[PDB]
Amino acid sequence: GEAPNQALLRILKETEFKKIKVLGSGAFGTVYKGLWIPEGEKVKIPVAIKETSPKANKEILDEAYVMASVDNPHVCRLLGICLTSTVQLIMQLMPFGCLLDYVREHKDNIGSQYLLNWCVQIAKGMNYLEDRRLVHRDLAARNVLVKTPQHVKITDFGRAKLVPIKWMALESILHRIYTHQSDVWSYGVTVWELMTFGSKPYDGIPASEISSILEKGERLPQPPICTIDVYMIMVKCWMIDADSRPKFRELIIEFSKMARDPQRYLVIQGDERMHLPSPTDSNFYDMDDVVDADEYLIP
Ligand SMILES: */C=C\C(=O)Nc1cccc(Nc2nc(Nc3ccc(N4CCN(C)CC4)cc3)nc3ccc(F)cc23)c1
Repeated sequence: GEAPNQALLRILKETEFKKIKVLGSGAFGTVYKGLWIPEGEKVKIPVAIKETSPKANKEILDEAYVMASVDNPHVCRLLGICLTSTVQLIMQLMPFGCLLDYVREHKDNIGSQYLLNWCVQIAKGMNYLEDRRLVHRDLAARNVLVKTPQHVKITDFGRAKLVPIKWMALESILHRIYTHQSDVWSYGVTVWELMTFGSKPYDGIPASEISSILEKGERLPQPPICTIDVYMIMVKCWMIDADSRPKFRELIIEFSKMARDPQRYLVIQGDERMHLPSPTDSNFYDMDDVVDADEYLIP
């Protein structure tokens, strides 16, 4: 019929890793920063540890099912699960948190190159999720994580298949339809979020009123930094006719083209001399034996 999913599900021992602090909590479950030390490998790998009704455990083993079945540079890396009283997912730690916060906090140091290259990196993320016939159904700036400033990854597959009203297509809102082309829409809102530096979309309109405002032809405005070239590309994602919207494959191409002359398509004051932390900086980075998950492959 179709192709067998021969992904592997690593079961880790609650002793093979240690929690360091908490990163955040607030949904009958918590995220720690920790370290995972494969028994006998002489490596230390930084992780995020996500963590008991009977429903709860089935819903998280489903997330894990899916993360287990992805490998892309722009899709959060799932390392394994640990079968404590509570099921917990061990994921590659993403140090700079999520992009939505990142752009608010560092607003005044983000250059057009950074914006355009995040835009590319998510088009790749999602073009891959499409390659894998996967529909995210909750792409937003909140659900992209920052490994380095130069490298972001998509996460929260709590909704992925094969509610956040202000992010979703028309046909989604009205007929519960979801496609890779429903996902292209949210890609467009997500990008508006970056261009506006973490502004809130439709800031003021209760989601009850959203659907009709769209039915009128009204959409999200043109970020000030945005040339018409970029804002045009936002807009094509927001056609009602979903086959007119662009393909992640074509979104990669178009942002990659702009990321050759970023100053020509995004206009930021003093865009010129804007630095963000970097892996070739001495600050960035005990710490003995530490490897990135993205360099720790099959045991
Ligand atoms: C924008 C939405 C949002 O807030 N996401 C979010 C908040 C807390 C925790 C997680 N999950 C998560 N976090 C991280 N890395 C992370 C979280 C928080 C912080 N800040 C920085 C400074 N102070 C100390 C407060 C904490 C930094 C870094 N990484 C991952 C990696 C994988 C994963 F599945 C979840 C994850 C999200």
